[PDB]
Amino acid sequence: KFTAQQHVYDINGVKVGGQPGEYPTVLIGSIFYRGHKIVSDGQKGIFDKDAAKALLDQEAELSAETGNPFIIDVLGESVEALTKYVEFILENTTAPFLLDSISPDVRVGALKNLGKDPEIQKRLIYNSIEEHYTEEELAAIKEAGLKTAVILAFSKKALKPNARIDLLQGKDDKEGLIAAAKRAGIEQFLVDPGVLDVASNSWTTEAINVVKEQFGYPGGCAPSNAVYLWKKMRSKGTPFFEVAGAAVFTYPITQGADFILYGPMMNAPWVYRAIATTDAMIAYNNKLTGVKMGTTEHPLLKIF
Amino acid sequence: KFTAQQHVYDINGVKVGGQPGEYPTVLIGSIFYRGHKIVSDGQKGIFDKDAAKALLDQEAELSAETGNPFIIDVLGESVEALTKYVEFILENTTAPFLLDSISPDVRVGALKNLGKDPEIQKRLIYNSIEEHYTEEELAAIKEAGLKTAVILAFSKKALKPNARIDLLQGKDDKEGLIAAAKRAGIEQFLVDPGVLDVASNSWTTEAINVVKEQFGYPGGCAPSNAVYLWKKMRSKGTPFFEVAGAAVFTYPITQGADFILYGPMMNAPWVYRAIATTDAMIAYNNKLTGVKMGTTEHPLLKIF
Repeated sequence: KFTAQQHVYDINGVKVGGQPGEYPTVLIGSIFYRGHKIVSDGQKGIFDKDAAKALLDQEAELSAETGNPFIIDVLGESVEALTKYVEFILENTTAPFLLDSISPDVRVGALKNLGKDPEIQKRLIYNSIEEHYTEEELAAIKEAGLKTAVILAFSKKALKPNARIDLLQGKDDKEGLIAAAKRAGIEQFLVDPGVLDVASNSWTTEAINVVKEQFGYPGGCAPSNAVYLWKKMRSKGTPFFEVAGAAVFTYPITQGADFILYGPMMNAPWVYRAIATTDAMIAYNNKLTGVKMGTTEHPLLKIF
Repeated sequence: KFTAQQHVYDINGVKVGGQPGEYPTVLIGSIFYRGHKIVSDGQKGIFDKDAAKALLDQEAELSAETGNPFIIDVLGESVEALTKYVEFILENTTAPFLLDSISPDVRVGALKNLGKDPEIQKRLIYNSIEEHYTEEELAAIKEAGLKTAVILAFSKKALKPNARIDLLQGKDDKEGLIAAAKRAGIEQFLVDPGVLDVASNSWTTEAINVVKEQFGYPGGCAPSNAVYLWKKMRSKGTPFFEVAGAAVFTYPITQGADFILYGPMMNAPWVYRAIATTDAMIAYNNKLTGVKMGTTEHPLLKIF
């Protein structure tokens, strides 16, 4: 049980945050990522709309089965592509989504195309406010009127948990990522300390714990890239890769994390089954921790 | 970290116990369980010696790969069968093993046959000293000269974690399970607070934390029965059963448990890979806490 009063955000119906066992883990699947084979042209954003819709429908079905809510991680390598992906996701699901690119220019360009739209303001989460933020980026976010952002403490200048908290809260001549987000008009902070590698997921989790202990902001992480780069375990195939990934993805949840970016949406069928299991065991503990479930839509009441 | 100095037992080379991240999880796989296809007659103990050897060799190979030590859970439905099983296990592996049965009289009868053999004293762990222990059971343990036992610190009328203090130490006119074990000459106590169903695994792990925090006895549990009665998951097949099992089996390790009885040995290939992943992340946290690894044979140093 965390020291600080926890912030619980309602992002277009999706509850995220709170004390362990209060709300089920929010699961965030990636679509149109680099090498996603349903995309025929990643520069123009041409993709199989039926295959994309099938992934979105599968997410809704799995969510209804376990009670784990979902936010879609929408990735793009170009302004043209990411704009079209966001348009598709707006029309083909009711779920919130991350506006995601490794390129800040792509995120900013795509956000500019979407203008001032109350549906964008309710559903679009900026991924992310990170160390390389510019005033142009913060101005673009404020102009769009966004209220929720992922705050990413992934930095190879900030390896240890307390160094990642320094990046978040600020230190010396740096305002920090939370202060930067607030200047852009962000009022809701989904804190992702970043995952450097599989073993250091415990450090990521320690950073999540400090965030919930001190600030009460929802904490999560994105360990998929780290798991996929684990050649030794990936080499073993099914089901050895999936159980290893499950151990990595569930670990932060066992230590009280609120959300997981689990990687490609195609992995949702086994990810939901593992995360729902961990959620059910955590919620069963609620009497011992003094926590009350905030919803009846919870794995503990659904998966057995 | 736990306040009490942690008991670390050396059972024929297998280290069990210690502070979180100090020693890898000890994995206890079941053989000759009810319905095990390598047994054709559970009353006479007619079993596939080639298949039994292959499972033991697989366990040795997986242990060598990850660094997770193993103890064999040897189950029998008759005195004749369990005696033959133990004779086979003594000859065909070097691992310690649990003398295990649903029926106390099967365990008692098996000990009479095996006798006060120095190898039995060093490798046989009694499973288990439980609420309903009899004087003839304690006499059989003492006459066999056993030194290590599983203490099933479970009462179907003491479900709160704190109540394990009462079960172990005793209360009112009831002798504690530790006192009972010590009367039978037991010097080393592996505490299993017991598992009712998958969800209650969180109460089992809270009980393990209480025992380690206050007494420092190695703590573990046996969640396999609860998972195998989860027909909604088991009938889904691969990889859904494996990742669900992985979530259940890894959870106690994430809260500082020392051993897991993971059920049928046939599951060892995916259990070792999942548990080793959790062990690695926990040990990497040692770099922040200053807890030192008690061995270089650890998943953190092996699986990447």
